[PDB]
Amino acid sequence: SMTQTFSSKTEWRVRAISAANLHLRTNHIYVSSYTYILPKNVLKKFICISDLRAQIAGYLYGVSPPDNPQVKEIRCIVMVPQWGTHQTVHLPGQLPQHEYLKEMEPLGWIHTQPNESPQLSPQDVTTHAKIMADNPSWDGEKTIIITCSFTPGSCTLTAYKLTPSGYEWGRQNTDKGNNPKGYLPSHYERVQMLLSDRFLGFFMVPAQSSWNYNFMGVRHDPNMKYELQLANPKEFYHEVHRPSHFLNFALL
Amino acid sequence: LAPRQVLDLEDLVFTQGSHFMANKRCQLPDGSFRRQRKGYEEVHVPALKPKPFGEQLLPVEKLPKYAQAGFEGFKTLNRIQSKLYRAALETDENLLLCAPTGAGKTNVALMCMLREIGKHINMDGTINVCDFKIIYIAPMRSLVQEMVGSFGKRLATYGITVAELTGDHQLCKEEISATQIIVCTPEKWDIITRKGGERTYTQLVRLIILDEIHLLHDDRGPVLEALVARAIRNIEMTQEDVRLIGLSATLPNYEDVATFLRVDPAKGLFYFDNSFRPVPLEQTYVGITEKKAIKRFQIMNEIVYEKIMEHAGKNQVLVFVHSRKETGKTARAIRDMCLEKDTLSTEVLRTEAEQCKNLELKDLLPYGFAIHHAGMTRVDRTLVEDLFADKHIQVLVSTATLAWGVNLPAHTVIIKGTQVYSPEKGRWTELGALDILQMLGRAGRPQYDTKGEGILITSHGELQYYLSLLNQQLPIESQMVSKLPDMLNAEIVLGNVQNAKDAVNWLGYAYLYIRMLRSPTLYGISHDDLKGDPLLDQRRLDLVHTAALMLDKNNLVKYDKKTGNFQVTELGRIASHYYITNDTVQTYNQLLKPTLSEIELFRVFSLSSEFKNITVREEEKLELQKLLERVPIPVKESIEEPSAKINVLLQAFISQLKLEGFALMADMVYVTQSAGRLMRAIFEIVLNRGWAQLTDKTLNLCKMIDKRMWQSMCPLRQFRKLPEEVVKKIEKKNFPFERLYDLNHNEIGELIRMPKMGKTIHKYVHLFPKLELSVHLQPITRSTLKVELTITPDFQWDEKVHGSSEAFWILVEDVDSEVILHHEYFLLKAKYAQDEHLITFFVPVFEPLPPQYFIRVVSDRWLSCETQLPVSFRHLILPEKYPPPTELLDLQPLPVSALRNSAFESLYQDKFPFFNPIQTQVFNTVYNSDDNVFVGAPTGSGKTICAEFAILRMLLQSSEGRCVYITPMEALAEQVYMDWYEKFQDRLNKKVVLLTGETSTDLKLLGKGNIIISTPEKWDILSRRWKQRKNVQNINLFVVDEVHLIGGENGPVLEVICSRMRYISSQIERPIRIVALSSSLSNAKDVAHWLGCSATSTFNFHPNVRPVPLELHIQGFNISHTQTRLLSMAKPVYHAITKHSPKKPVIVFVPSRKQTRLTAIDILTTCAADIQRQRFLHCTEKDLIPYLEKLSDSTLKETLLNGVGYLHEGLSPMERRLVEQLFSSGAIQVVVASRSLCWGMNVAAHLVIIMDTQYYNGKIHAYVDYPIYDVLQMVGHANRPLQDDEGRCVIMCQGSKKDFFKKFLYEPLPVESHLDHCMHDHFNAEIVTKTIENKQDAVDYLTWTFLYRRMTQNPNYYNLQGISHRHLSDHLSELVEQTLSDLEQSKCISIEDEMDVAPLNLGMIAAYYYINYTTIELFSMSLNAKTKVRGLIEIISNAAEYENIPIRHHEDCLLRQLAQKVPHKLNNPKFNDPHVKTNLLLQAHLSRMQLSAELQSDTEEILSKAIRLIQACVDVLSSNGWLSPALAAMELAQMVTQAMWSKDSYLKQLPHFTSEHIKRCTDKGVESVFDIMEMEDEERNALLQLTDSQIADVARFCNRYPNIELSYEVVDKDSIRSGGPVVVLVQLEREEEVTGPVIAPLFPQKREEGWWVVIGDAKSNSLISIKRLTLQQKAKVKLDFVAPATGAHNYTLYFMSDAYMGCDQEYKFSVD
Repeated sequence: SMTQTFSSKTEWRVRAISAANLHLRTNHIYVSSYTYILPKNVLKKFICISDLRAQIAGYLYGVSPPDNPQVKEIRCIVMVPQWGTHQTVHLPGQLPQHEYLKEMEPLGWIHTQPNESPQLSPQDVTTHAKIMADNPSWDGEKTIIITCSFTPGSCTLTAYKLTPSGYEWGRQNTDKGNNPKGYLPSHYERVQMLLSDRFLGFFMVPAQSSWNYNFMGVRHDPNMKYELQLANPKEFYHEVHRPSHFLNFALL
Repeated sequence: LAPRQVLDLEDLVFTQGSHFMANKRCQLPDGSFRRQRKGYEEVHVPALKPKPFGEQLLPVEKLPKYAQAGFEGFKTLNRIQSKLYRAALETDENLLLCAPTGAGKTNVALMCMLREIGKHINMDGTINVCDFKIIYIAPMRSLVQEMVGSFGKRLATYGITVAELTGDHQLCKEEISATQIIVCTPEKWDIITRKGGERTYTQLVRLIILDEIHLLHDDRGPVLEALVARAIRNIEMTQEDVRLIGLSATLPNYEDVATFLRVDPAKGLFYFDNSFRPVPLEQTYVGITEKKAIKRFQIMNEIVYEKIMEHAGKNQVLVFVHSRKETGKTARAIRDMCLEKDTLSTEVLRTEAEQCKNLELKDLLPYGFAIHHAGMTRVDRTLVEDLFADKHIQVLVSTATLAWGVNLPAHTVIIKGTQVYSPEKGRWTELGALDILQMLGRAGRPQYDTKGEGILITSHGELQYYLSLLNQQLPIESQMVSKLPDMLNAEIVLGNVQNAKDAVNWLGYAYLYIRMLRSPTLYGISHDDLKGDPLLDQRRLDLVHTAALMLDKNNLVKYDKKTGNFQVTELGRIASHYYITNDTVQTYNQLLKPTLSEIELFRVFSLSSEFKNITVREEEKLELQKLLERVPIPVKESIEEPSAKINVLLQAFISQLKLEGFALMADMVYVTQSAGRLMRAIFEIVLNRGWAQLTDKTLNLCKMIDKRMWQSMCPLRQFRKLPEEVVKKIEKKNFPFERLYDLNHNEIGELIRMPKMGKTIHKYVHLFPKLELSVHLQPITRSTLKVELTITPDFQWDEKVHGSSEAFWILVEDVDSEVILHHEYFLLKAKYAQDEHLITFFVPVFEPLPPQYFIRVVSDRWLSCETQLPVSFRHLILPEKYPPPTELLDLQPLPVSALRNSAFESLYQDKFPFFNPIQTQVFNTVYNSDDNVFVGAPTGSGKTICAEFAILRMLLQSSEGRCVYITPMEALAEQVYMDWYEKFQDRLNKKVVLLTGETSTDLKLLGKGNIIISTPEKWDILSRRWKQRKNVQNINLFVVDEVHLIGGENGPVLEVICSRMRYISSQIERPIRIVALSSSLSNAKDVAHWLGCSATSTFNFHPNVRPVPLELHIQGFNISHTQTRLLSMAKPVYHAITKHSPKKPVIVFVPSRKQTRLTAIDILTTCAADIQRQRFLHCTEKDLIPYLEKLSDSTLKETLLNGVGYLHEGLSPMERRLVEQLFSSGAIQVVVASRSLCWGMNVAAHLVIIMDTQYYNGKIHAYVDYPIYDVLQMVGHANRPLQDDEGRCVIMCQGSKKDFFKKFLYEPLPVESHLDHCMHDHFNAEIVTKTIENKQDAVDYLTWTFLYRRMTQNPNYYNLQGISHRHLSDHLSELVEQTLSDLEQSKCISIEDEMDVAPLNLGMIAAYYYINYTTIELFSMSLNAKTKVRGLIEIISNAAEYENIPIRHHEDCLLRQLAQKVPHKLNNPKFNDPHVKTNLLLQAHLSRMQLSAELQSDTEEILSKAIRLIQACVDVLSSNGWLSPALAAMELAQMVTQAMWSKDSYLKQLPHFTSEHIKRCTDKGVESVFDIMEMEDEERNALLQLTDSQIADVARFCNRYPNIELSYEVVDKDSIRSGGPVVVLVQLEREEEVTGPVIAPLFPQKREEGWWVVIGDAKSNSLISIKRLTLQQKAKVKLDFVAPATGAHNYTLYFMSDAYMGCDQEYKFSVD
C-alpha cells in the first residue's frame, strides 16, 4: 500500500538560492575592535562572489601610504584557481605573478568561513606557514589572514598575524583535522584592520579560465599554473563555473 | 470635462471573444431542416441560388489602360469586381466590401492598389517608387506570404516590389526603403507605427487595405481599431488623406463597420449576400450531445466515417483537424477501419508514394489519403498539395494552415472538431470565427463543382453559433474595452494623446464607440443616460479616466485628475514599443533590481501577465518535477506554482528538451514566442538604468532564447549552416574557445582528433565575429576624461553568415563592473567590415583616481562574442587644476566721456552712459597701451566693445591704419559688419569692408579698408601670400574674436592664421598688435602666452562676473528615445515660461527646422488649455496685419496671431526679419528658433529654453550632441543689459548629459588644439611660400602654434607620455616626417637628401586656390589630354570639398529622376554618395532647372567652391600642355557663372529673356549680345514684348558686357632662333569704365571678370603660353616660349573670360 518514490533534492540548488541574497550582508559588515586598511568595494564584491558553505580565498597585495610605512593599504585582491570546503581552501602552490603586482608587496590572504570563531583555525595556521616556507616574499611580520565569517545576517571580519612559533609549527603539521597536535593559541596575534571608503581596490582573475573549481575539482591540482588579467571575478554559481549542469541536458 | 465614475473594465468585457454571440436567435434559409440521431443532432442547410442577375460583366478591355497589366491574362471582371471597379479605380472613396469568402475581394483590392500605383505614373520612366507606400493588412502569417507572391507576380510588370515584414527591428527598415506594397499582420503594423520617431517611412502611406476586417470581433480585433483610429486621426493633424479599404465577411453591423472606416455608405458600401458564393454551399452541421468523455470521441469518429463514406470515389474530402499531431492520426484512423472494404489511378500515387518517403504516408495513402501541416518539408507537401490538385488524393486530413496559406479547394470539407487548445487562455476553447469561415470557405472547387459540401461537427451547444456564423447572422462587436489601457498608453507614448480630452476624441474613432451608440445595452451603457449623454461624452471620459488611473497605478503614465493631463514615462514607452501589456511592466518595475541573480531573473520573466492563465495541471507534474529536479537555474517556487512551470518550460526550450505532455509543449511554445520581446524589454529597462551586471545577464538570456543554447556550449553551434555534430566533439574537450584563434588548421584536427575537418573548423573559427580594441585616453580636466576607442574587426565577413551588418553594444563599466558609465549602439556594416572604426565619448573621473574602467563590446545577436579592454589609469597624466580667475575689481563704471574724443563718443552715449565692469577693467590697457591683450569673459560681457577700443586707439595713431577683425562664424561676421559700418564708416568716415570668397575682390578691400571683417578661411587664403603682399604685413591691429573656438571642429584654420600673424610680426619687426576675445577659458594663460600677452594684459574672467547675472537651470530627462523625450519636454517648456518669464521675451531653441513649427503650436495649445490664450501677444490683432501680409509660410501667421514666432532656415530672409522685428519690438513674447540659427540671431531674450541637446545627422544616421560652443552661444542670448536685472536659462537634456553640462557651463572652458590632425594643407602652403624649406623649418614652425603650448600642459591628450624636451622634439619630428611624406607621396612637394623640402606644381595650385591636397591629387590622376566638359564635372564632383554635402533619404529620389533630365548621363550611379548628388546638382544648375528650396540651398554651397576647383583644373591642364581640355574648362567657368551649356544661345544671359524669346531672335538674324546691343533702338522694344523696367534691365547687362578689342603683336619677328625666346605682346583695352562687377544673377557670390590669354597649336592640341589677367582699362600682357626648329608653324591666340560667354576672341598668327 506504500509505493513512495524518492526524488533527488540536490543541495547545491538550495545553496545557490542562498548565494543570490549574499549582497544583503554587504550592508552589515563589522570589523573586530602593523595596520591594514581594506577598501570596501573589493570586500563587498568578495562577499557576493562567495558561498555560504564552501570557503573561497583571495591573495592580498598593497603598498604603504607615501610617508606612512606602518599602515598597509590593501590595493588588490587576486582570485586564483581554487576549491574549498567548510574548513579550508585548496590553493595552487604557485603564487600570483603579474606586472601590475610587481610595484606592490604581498600582504597575505583573505578567506571566508561558515561560523565565527575566537581563534584562527589550525589548518589556517598550517596554510599560512606552509605558504611562507615556500615563498620568502611573505614576511610573517607583514602578511596577515583576514577571516570573513558568516554571522547571522551579517559579515564580521578579523585580521590575524602569525607568530614565529606558529610559523615553525604550521610548516611541520600534517594532521588536517580541526584539533591537531602541537596546536596552541600563541601561534597568532590580532592586527589592526580598517574598512575605508577613501580609495578603491581592484581585482585580478585568472587569464585562461575563472577561479571557481568547486564543481570540477579533478581538473585542479596543487601544481597547476595560471596567468592573470585585470578584470573582476564572477559570482560563485555563475554559468561558467558549472558547465556540466548545463551541458548535461544533451543526455536528458 | 470632469470624469465622474471609475469603471470595472473587466466586467464590461465580452469573455468569449469572437465566440461571443450577440444575436439570440438565428433564422435559417428556407430549405433547412433538422434531424435527430443517437447522440448527435444534425442541421442541414441547402445550397443557395444566385439572384436573377439584374448589370453585365466588365471586359478587362474597358478598364483604364494604365491598369490593364494587373489583369494580364484575365478576361472579364467577375460579378463582384464588375460592381466595384468604378468605386475602386475611378474614385478615391473609402470602401467596405462584404462578400462570401473567395467571392473576389482580392482582385477588388488590386484595383485600389492599381489606382494608387497610377498616382505616380508620368511617361518619364514610368512609376515613381518613392512617393508612396501601400499597406496590406492580413490576419494570418500564412496569408501574408501567399499575398506577397500573388500581388508581386501581378504587379511585377509595373516595376514595384511586394514584401513581407520580417519580425526584425533594424534590418526590416532597410526593406521598407525598397518595397511599395508591404504585406503584414495587424500586430506587426501596430508595433511599427507605435514608434514612428525614425523620421518615418509611414508618412508615405497612401492606401491601407484591411483584409478580413471582421477580425474586429476577435480578441485581436482591438489591434484593428488601434490602427484605424491612429490613421484617421493622423489625417486630421496633417491634412494628407489616406484611403482605407475594408474587406469583410457578410455579418451584422457591417454598416457600423463602414461608419468606423469613414466610408460614405451611399458611395463606398457594398454588401453581397452568400448567394454570391463562387460555388453554392450545401451545409451540414452535426451537434454531438454526448457529454461523456470518449464516447463522444468515438461518436465523432463514427460520424466522420459515415460522412466520409457518402463521398467515397465520388469526391475528395478535406478533413480538418486542429493540431499538427491530429493530421496523421485521424487520417490513419479513417484508413484503418476502411480495411473492412475500400472504394478507389493508383501507381501514379504509388510511384511518388516512396520516391518520396516520410513516416506514415502510404501507410496513410492506400486509398489516396494525405496529410498537410507546417511540420513537413517544403516540397514534401508542395505537390502533395498538388497530388490533390490533380484529383489523385481522395482524403486529405489537414489543419488550418492549408486553408489560410494555400489555394487548395475540395468538393467536401469536414471540420472534425471545433475545439482547440489555447495556451493564452490555458484552456481548450472553440476555434476562431476566421478559421471556421476560412476552412468551410474551401468547400467546392472553382470550375468542376456545381456545389461544395461543408460538414461541421461540434458540440450540440455550439450549433446556433456556427449556424449564425455561416448564414450572415453573427454580429461584429468590439472587443477593445479590455485592451483599452494598453492601447491608450500607445497613443500617449506617441504624443497623439496628451490629455483625457485628446483620448476622448481619440476614443470616438474606435469601433467600440460606434457600437456603443447603436447598441448601448450590449456595451454596459444605457438607453436612459445615453439620451442624457447623446454623444457618450461622459461615458468616454469615464472609460479614459479608468484607463488613465490603471496606467498611473502601474507607473506607465503620470496622470493628475485635475488637469486631466498625461505625462509619458520611459517605462510607458517601453511597454508600448515592445508590445507588452502594462500589468507586466509594473511587475518588472518592482521586481527588477540591480542585485538580481539569474535565478530571480528567470522568476521575474515567469510572472509576466501574458502568462496569467497558465496553470499546473495534475497530468503535468510528471515531467515538471522530473525536469525541475535537475534544471540548471534553480527554481525556488514549488511545483504547484504556475510560475515554476513557466520557468521550467523556458529552460527546457533553451536546452532543447522535448517534452511528452501535449499541453506542455503547446504551453512551451507560447511562453517562448513571448520571451524574445519580453526579455528585450527587461534588457532595455536595466541597460538604460545602468545596471551593468543585470544588463549582461538579460542580453545573454535574449541570445540564449534566440539561439536555443546556453553559454557553456561551444559558440560554434551558432553557425546555422552547420551539419557537423563535431562540437560535442569539442565540448567534451573542455578548453578555452579563445585558444583556437592562435592556431592553424591541422592542430585543431588533432585537439578534437578529427583530422579531416581541421580546416573547416578553422574556417568557421575565423568567421565568428571578433573585434580588437585599442584606446586613447584624452584627459579634458581632472574630472572629465575623453576616450577615443578604435574598433578593429578581426574576422571574415560572409553574407551567408553575417548579412549586411553586425550589431554590437559598447559598454563602459566602472571599477566594480556594476555601473555602466556610458553605453552606445555600434553597427558594423559589410561595406566597412575591413576598416577601423573610431568612437569617442566622455566619462567621469575622480582624483583619488580609480584603478581602471572597462570597455566591453558584445555582440547584440551572437552568443559568447565579446571583447573587454581594461582601461587602467596608473599612467594617466592629469592636467593641472586651472588657475584662479582675474579678480574683477570694484572700479566705478567708466563713463563714455573717458574716451576724450567727441567724435568717438558719438558712437555710444546715445545708448548707454557707462561701460560695464569688464570693459572698465580692460579700458586703460586697451585704450592707453599697445600691449597684446587677452579678454576672456562670458559671452554677453560686451567683449566686442573692448575691441572697438583698440580700433579707436589705432585710428588716432595712424589715421589710415588697417585692422583685421576675425570672427569664427559667417553669421557673426555679417552682424559685426553692420554695427561697425555704422560706427567707423558712417559716423567716422573710415572704411569698413567684409571679405567674400573672391580673392581678387578681397585684395582691394584690404587696401582701401580701414577695418576688414573676415572669417578664418577667407583670411587664410590671403595671409598665405603675405611675403608677396604689403597690405597683409602692414596691419596695425589684428583682432581675433571668439578665440575659444580653436578647440572646436574648425579651430585649426583659426589657430594657423593667428600664429601666422604672430610670425609675420616677428619677420617685419614692426609689431602687429593682437587682441583676442574669448569665452571664459580655464587655460586662458596658454592662449595669452601663445599670442604674446603679458600676464597683466590677460583678463581671465570666469562665468561668475557676467554683467547681467545668469540663472542657469539644468533639467534632466530620463527617456532615451529622443522622440518620446522631446514629448516629455513639451509641457515643461511652457511651465518654464510661466515660472521664469511669464511676461518678458522667451527664446526657445529646438533641434530641427520641423520642430520650430511643432513646438510653437505646442506652446499655443498649452496656452489655450491654460485658457490664457494669446497671453504672448502684446499688440492687438490690428497692428499685426501690416506684418502678416507675407504668408509664404501659412502656419507662422496663426502662430504670430497667438503671440508666438518661430525661426528656421526655410523662411524667407525678410520673413526672419519680421519675426525678429515683432519679437524685439515686444509684440511677440515667444520665438522658437532652430539650433542652426543660434549664431546669427539679431534678438535677445530674458529667458532662453534649450529643448534637448542633440540633433539627428542625416549623413551618419545618428544623433549628435550639441557642440559645447553652440550651447554657450545659445545661453548668451539670455542677456538684456538694458531691460533685465537678470538673465535666465533652462537647459533640458537627457539625464546622462546633465553632469557634463554643469561641469562645462559653471566652470570656465578648457580648449585644446586639433591642428595635429590638419597638418597637410598648411605645411603645403608654407613650403610653397618658402616659410618651411627643410624638416627643421617645419619643427620651428610648429612651435609658433597653440598646439605646441598645450602639449606640455596636457601630454596625454596629444598622445604624449612625457614633457621631457627630447620627448616632444621626437614627437614634433614624427608629425613633421609623416606630413611631409604624405605631401611628397601625393606629388605636391619634393624631398631631397632626407631633409630638403620644396614645392611642386600641384602644391602651388593647391595652396593658391585653397584646395585640399588630396582633391588636387585625384585631379592629377583623372585629368588627361582628352576629357572634355562632361568628365570635368565628373571629376570636380569628386573633390574633397564636396564630401560633406548633406544627404537625406528624402531627396534619395528627386535626383533619381534628375539624372533622367541632365544632358550628361553619369558613369555607374550609386545615388547616396555626395559626389553624385553634387554631379547632378551641377548639371541641374546649368540647365536652369529649379529644384527644392533645400536642394536650392544645397546648390548655393556647391557653386561657392566650383570656380576654385574649375580654375585648379585649368592650371593643371595647361602646365601639361593640353590645349583643348584647358579651354574647355575655361568655358566651364563662364558656364557655371551664368548657368548655361555651351550649346545654349549667348542671349540666354540677358534679363527676362525666356524660352520663346530666343526663337523670335534666331528667326531674324541676331544671336549675340552685340547683335542686340544695336538693332535699331525701338526696333528691339517691338522685338522683346517687355516692360520698360524690364528693358532697363537688359541695357545694364549689355553695358557691363565686356567690349575689348584685342591687339596682338610679336617682338622682333625676323628671328628664327631654333630654340630661343619668342616674346609676344598682347594689349587689352575696353571702351568703358566697368563700374560694377560681373552681372550673373544665378551665381551666389559677386565675381569680377577674369581673363586668360592662351597660345596654342590648334592642330597639335598643345598649349604653349598661358597667363591669367584681371582687366579694366589698361592691360598689356607678355607671353613667351621657346621656338622650334623648322620655320613654318602657326599658333592661335585665345582671349578667354571666366564669367561671360561669347566674348572669347581668337586670332591666328604664323610667327615664321
